[PDB]
Amino acid sequence: QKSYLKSKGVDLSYMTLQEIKEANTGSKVFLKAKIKVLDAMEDIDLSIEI
Amino acid sequence: AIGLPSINISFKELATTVKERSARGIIAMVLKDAKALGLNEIHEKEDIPV
Repeated sequence: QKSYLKSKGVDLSYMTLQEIKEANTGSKVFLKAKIKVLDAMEDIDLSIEI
Repeated sequence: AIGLPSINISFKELATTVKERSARGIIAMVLKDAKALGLNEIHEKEDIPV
């Protein structure tokens, strides 16, 4: 969003993070997310103490 | 002279710029060519002699 605003030519020097978050962008929407993908067991290691 | 009373609303999108030009700085170029002889001021890219 910051890169798009800078390309538009608006100055972001004094705006707060919240203000840049809700700045008008027109039609476009920018989002990002974080996930972690589980997996089934493939390798098993064991240590046995007699 | 006096005309009929008028109410006019104008919408214009004056936001079409990037890397705005400075007030100072004038460059003069002299060239050798067969066409477009004479002075041809160039304010921006869109107005270039063809």
